[PDB]
Amino acid sequence: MKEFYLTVEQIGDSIFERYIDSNGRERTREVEYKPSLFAHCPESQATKYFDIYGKPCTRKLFANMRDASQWIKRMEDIGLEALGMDDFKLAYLSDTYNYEIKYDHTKIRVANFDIEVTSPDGFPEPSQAKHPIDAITHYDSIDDRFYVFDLLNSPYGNVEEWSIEIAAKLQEQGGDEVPSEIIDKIIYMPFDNEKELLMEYLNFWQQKTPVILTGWNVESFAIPYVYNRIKNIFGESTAKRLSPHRKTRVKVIENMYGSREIITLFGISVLDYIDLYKKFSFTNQPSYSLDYISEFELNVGKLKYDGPISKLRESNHQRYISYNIIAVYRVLQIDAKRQFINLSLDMGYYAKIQIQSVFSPIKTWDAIIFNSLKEQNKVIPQGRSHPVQPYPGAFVKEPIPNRYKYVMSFDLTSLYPSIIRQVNISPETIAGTFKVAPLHDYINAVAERPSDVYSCSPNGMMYYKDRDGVVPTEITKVFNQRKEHKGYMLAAQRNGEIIKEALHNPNLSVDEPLDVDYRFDFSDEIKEKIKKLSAKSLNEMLFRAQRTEVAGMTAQINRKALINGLAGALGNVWFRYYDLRNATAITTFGQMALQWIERKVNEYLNEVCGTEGEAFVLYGDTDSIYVSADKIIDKVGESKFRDTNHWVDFLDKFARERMEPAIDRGFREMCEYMNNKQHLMFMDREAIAGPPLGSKGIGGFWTGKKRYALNVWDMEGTRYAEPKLKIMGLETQKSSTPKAVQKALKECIRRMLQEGEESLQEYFKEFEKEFRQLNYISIASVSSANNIAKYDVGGFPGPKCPFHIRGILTYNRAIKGNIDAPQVVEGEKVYVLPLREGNPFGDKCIAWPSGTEITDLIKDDVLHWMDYTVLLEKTFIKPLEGFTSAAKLDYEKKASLFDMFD
DNA sequence: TCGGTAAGCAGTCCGCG
DNA sequence: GCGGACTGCTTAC
Ligand SMILES: Nc1nc2c(ncn2[C@H]2C[C@H](O)[C@@H](COP(=O)(O)OP(=O)(O)OP(=O)(O)O)O2)c(=O)[nH]1
Ligand SMILES: [Ca+2]
Ligand SMILES: [Ca+2]
Ligand SMILES: [Ca+2]
Ligand SMILES: [Ca+2]
Ligand SMILES: [Ca+2]
Repeated sequence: MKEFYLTVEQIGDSIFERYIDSNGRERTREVEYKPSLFAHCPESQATKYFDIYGKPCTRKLFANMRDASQWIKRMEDIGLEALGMDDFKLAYLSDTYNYEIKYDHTKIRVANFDIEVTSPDGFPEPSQAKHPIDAITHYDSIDDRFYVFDLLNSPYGNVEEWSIEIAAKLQEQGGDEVPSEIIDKIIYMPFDNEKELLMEYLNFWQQKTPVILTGWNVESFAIPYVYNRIKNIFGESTAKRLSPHRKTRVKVIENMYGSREIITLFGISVLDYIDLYKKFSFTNQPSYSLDYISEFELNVGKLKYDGPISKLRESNHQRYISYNIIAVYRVLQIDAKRQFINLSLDMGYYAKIQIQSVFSPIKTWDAIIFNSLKEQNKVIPQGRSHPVQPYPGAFVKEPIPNRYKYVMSFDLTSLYPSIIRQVNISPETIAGTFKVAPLHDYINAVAERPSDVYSCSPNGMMYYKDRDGVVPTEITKVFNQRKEHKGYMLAAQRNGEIIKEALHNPNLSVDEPLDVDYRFDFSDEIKEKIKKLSAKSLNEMLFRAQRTEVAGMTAQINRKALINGLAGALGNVWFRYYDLRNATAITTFGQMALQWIERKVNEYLNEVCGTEGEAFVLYGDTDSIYVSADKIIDKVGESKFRDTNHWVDFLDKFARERMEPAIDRGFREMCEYMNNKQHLMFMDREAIAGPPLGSKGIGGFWTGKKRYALNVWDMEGTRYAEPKLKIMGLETQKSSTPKAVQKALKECIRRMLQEGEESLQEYFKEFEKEFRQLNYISIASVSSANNIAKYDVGGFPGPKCPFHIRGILTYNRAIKGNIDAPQVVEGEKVYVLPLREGNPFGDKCIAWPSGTEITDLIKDDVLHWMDYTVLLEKTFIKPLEGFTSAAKLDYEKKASLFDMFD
C-alpha cells in the first residue's frame, strides 16, 4: 500500500513523524529535515523557481530548520521578502507525500476517552488536579474495545468492583442498561490504588498510543486533568509520556474576554468532539452537555441518577462506572451518525496538514494552495501584517411586510466560489483596475463596459483571462467534491419521502428492510417492493435513509463551508493571500448579480403577464430571489387544479421550462457585460410554496429582512409527503427562545400558513389558557453569558448590566453558602426566568446553567415566584403580534355585529 | 470564541416639553 | 411609551 502520515511535529531541528508504512504498520521516525526558502533573484540568473507573479527566485537550502527561521528574521531586518512555506512541517509533508494521499482509516488509532473525578468542594479544576482520578474509560478503534480503569480505593471512599452482569440488566431489573452490543467489548480493570491505575494507564497508552484523540470536553477537561494529576503524583517526565515524543506545552487559549490553558501533546491529534460538533453540525444548541446533545442527536434518555455527582461514586459505584462507559459510547454513536471524524480525516489528508488543523480554514487553504503551487515549481509569497479593515458584504432586499400566498424561490449554486471561478479572482490574476460607476448603473446595464480585455467585478477590479488562478483552480476541486456529496444527500432525502408515502399503507406481514444504497434514487423495482413492506421494515428503511442523508449532509455542507471560507479568508488579515480588493470583488459582484437578476425576472414576468412596473420579486438575500406566483396561478385559475400536487407540478414545470431559461439568458448577458472568464451563475428553483388547495391558509409571510415563513411542497426537487414549514429568522429558529414557546409559535405559524385565521385564534386561546402548566425549563429563555465579572459590582448589577447577566448575579447571591450549587461558567449558556415583584431573590430575574435543573434549595422558590405573565408577553405574544400584524391577521377574534347579538 | 458581512430583536439608558 | 445610541446575542446568508 501507499504510505500515509498519522502525525507530524517540529521539535527543534527534527521532524517527528508517526506514519503507516507500505506494509500497513505504524512507525515513528525522527528526520533531520533541511527546509528550503526563497529569495527573489535577477532575471539574468537561470532558475526553475518563480513566485506567483512570474518573478524568478533562487532556492536557499538550510543546514537545519532553526537556520531557516533565523534567515527569515534577518530578511525582515534587511527589509526583503522571505518567500516559501515557513511552516516547515507542511513543507516536510509536501516533500514526503508528493501524491494524492490514500489513507486507510482502519490503521489509524482513534481513541475516545472520558474520566471521572469525585470532588466534594465544587468543580475539579484541571490546573490544580487535587482530586483522585477514580475512573477512566478509553475506547480504542483498532481493538474495538472499551478499556475501563476503575479505582476501588479512594480517600473519598472504598467501593466494590463494578459488575458487568448488573450493568447489562434493564433499569427495571436494577441494572444500568449498558447497551448489549458493547457488553462483550468491555475490558474491565479494577485498581486498589490510584498510582497503580495511572501507571498502568500510561503503559497501556504507550502500547496503544492514540493518533486521533477525542471524547467530550477532553481538550478542556480530561486531557489537562490527567496530565496535571500525573504531573502532581509522579512529576513532569511521567506526565509527558502522554506524548509519544515526550514533548508537551502548556498552551494559553485567548479570545477577547480572558484566557484558559490547554495541554498540547506533541505527536497526538486532539479533536475534541464538542469542538467538532460546534464546527461541523450547523446547529446552535441551548446546552452542550453530553446528555443534552445525545438526546438531541440520538433520542436517548438522560442518564438518571440520584443525588449530586459528587456523591454518586460512594452511593452507587455500579452506576458511576456504567455511566462513564455509556458516556464514551454516546460520543461513538454521535460519530456513527454525524461522521465528523471521517470528515476531519478526509479534509486533513486532502490538504496535507496536521489533522487538528481542520479547525482552521486559513491553515487548510494555505496548505492546499502551497501544495498546488509547489507542483508547478512556483513559490508562495511571505505572510504579511495587515490592519483589520471593514468591507462591504451582500445585498438584502427590504420586503414589504405582508402575507404572500404563492411563492417560488430561486437560488444561485455556491455563489461566492462560483464568482471566484467566473471572474477568475486570485492573488496572481489581478490585471488592474477600471473607473467604477455607481453599482446601480451596472445593475441597470447603463454603465460603460468595464473592459474589452479583462474579466471584471463592479468594485473596479480586473483579472486575467488567459489562465485560471490558483484560487479558482483549487476551489473548483473542493466544489466538485461538495457537488457529489450533495447529490447523495438529496437522493437519500427523496428516497426518505418515498418511504414516508408508503408508510400510509403498511402491509400486515413479517419481512425485512430492503438491502439498498440510499445515496441513489430508488429504482422502480425497489419502489414496488417498498409498497409491499410492513411498517416495521419501512420504519427501519426510513431510519437508514435519514442516516444516509445525514452522512451526505455532513460531507457536503462542510465542503461548502470550506470553499465559502476561502472567499472569507481573502478578507482575514491572517491569510497569506489576504487582499480586500479580492474580498470586495466577490461581495460586490454578488450584490450586482442579485439585483441584476431581480430586474431581469421582473422584466420577464411583466412581459408574460402583459403588465408594466409590477414587482414580482418580493424579496432576496445575497444570492436568492422570492417570486410571487399568485398571478401565474390565477392565470389558469384555482378551480382548474385537481389537488395541491397539481398546481405544485404546474409551478415546477413553469419554473424549469420558462423561468430558468430566462434567468440563464439574463446571467449570460451579465457575464458578457463584465467580460468574465466563464459563465457560472447558475440560479435554480429552490422552493415552491403555497396554502393547501381549497384551504384558508395564507401560504407565507414576511415581517422584515431575514424573517419569513413559507409552506413548502417541493424543495430542490424533493416532493414532500407532507408540506414542510420553511421558517427563517423567526423566534422558532432561535436557540434563545424557550423550547415550549418555539413549539407553540411553530404551531401558530403552521395554522396561519395551512389553515387560516380562525384556526390560529383557536390555538392561541388554548395556549394562553394552559401554558402555566408547562415545565419551567421548557419556558426558560436561553443566553450565552459573557463578561459576568465586568457587570458584577459587589454581587449586584453594574451600569448597563444585561438582563441575563442580572439573572446570574441573582443566582450567585442565592447560592452563597450552598455547597452542592453548580457555578455559572463564564462564556457558557444559561437558562433565564423572570421573577414577580416582591420575590425573595430581590431582583427581576434569575439565571442558572443551561441543560440543568436548578439546584434544589432554590428550585421551589423559583417555581413559586416565576413570572408567567412576563414570560408569555415577552417570548410568545410579542413575536406572535409581530407575525400576525405582518400577515394582516388577528390572533384574537375581534367583535362583530353577530356579537353579542344573533 | 482558538479556529467573511448584513441584520434582526432584547434590553439599558435616557431623551422627548 | 417609543425611539435612538448603545451593548449583547443570535441568525441568514
Ligand atoms: N464565509 C461564509 N460565507 C457564507 C456562509 N454562508 C453563506 N455565505 C455566503 C457565501 C455563499 O456563497 C453566499 C450564499 O449563501 P448560500 O447559503 O446560498 O450558500 P451557497 O450559494 O454558497 O451554496 P448553495 O449551493 O446555495 O447550497 O453567502 C458562511 O457560513 N461563511
Ligand atoms: Ca461524568
Ligand atoms: Ca446559494
Ligand atoms: Ca403497502
Ligand atoms: Ca441562498
Ligand atoms: Ca438551471
